[PDB]
Amino acid sequence: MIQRTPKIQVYSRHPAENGKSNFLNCYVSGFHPSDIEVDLLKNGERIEKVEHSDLSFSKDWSFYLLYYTEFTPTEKDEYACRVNHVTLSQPKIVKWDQDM
Repeated sequence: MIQRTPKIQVYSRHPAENGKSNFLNCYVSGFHPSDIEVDLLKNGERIEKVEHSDLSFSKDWSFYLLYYTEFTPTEKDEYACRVNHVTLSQPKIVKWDQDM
């Protein structure tokens, strides 16, 4: 068996074809086993609607998740990723830095 803790990155992107659109992204990478729970949060509450969730693997024992959706941030709001995995004894919460 092998188990690997995911790396978690949270960041925002505008598609170059429509620069007015802003997306909040969470790249959850290099994890094993594949079983996992991943949420975006706004001021601590779960965002129910996330339009994209794209899973892949490299080696048979290494998975990658891109989880992202359109959003309209303000300076007041705090956004975060919340990840549960068997390698994590407590849910891991990674805050979005608004400059990223």
